[PDB]
Amino acid sequence: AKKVKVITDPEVIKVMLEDTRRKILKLLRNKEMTISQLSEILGKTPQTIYHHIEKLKEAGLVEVKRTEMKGNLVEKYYGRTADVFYINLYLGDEELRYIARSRLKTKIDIFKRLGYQFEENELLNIMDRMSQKEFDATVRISKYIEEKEDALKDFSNEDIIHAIEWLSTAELARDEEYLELLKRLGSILKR
Amino acid sequence: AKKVKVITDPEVIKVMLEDTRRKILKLLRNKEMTISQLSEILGKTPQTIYHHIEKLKEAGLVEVKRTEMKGNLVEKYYGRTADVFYINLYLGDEELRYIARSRLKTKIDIFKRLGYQFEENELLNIMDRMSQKEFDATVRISKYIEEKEDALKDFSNEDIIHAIEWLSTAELARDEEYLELLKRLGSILKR
Repeated sequence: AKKVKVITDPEVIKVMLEDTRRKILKLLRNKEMTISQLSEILGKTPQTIYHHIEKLKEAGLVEVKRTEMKGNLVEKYYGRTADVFYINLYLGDEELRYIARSRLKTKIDIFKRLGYQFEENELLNIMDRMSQKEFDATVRISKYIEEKEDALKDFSNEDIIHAIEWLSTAELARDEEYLELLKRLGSILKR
Repeated sequence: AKKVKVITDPEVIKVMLEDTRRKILKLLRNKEMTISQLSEILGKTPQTIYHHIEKLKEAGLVEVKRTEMKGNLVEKYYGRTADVFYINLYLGDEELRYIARSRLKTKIDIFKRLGYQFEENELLNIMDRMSQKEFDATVRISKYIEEKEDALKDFSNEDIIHAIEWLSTAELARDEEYLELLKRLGSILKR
């Protein structure tokens, strides 16, 4: 809706994950901005930002909120189409699966690079299985939220987000498999 | 250091938690900015932002990175003193404890307000006990990070943050009490 949105379209998700588009989206939570504004904040040139915004626009993640004539240039003000986005990273898309596998592996680089000794295979498998469940659960409780927005009219987004965490964590605390995955992780990620 | 910092000074922490100061800090991760810039983004007037910056400055959370003469006004550019801050919310300070109790209670409002039926006491106690451990653990693995920054020279902060999550989660997966708290939460936060 407006406070919360769960994206399951793989294509759009793939668009959202772009490092910079994520940043644009993050910043847009403050207020609707122009390409010029984003650009001065993000450290990216207007041309580059103009394109990112186009992808975001088509992914339906942002829309023109109004168009202002700022001097000799008419700029469009962009806003997010929902205060918060939740993505289904494990909704059967192969490429999304590898993207997730990649992100998780990066982390695994960090581990070993921090003096963490382990068998990267059992480990990645656990990261993934745990993360798959964390995403499905967060997708689960936020779905319910999308339909209970009127009821939240009196709360900020930072708190809604944190609320979804708990609920999500409670959802997880009820999966025997999850607790097993959790423990293995305990055993695995030495130090 | 520069990539990561664990704050345990209660006073400064209390300063960081101010809704707007958090936002200023969040935004400063992008680039060092002036009071004028923050103000145009945050939707707060320059006078109000000038003061927040003062608290942040004295809390050592931000410093003047350089001073630029922008026309008829000489502005200071502010930067965070560390890419990421980690706070010890449960470091024995009474007021910090209640602050935490408050935040958690807000969430509990959300729950019941979302059709979640339960005994707010056993619940808050669990939120707190779980959260106390989550903070101590994140404080624990990030401490080690503060001392391993050279090794991370090749990683972004979003990934470091996510790395600390796992490690932190693994730390948690090894506390029998935590797993018990986790389960209770599962039982408690119905739906």
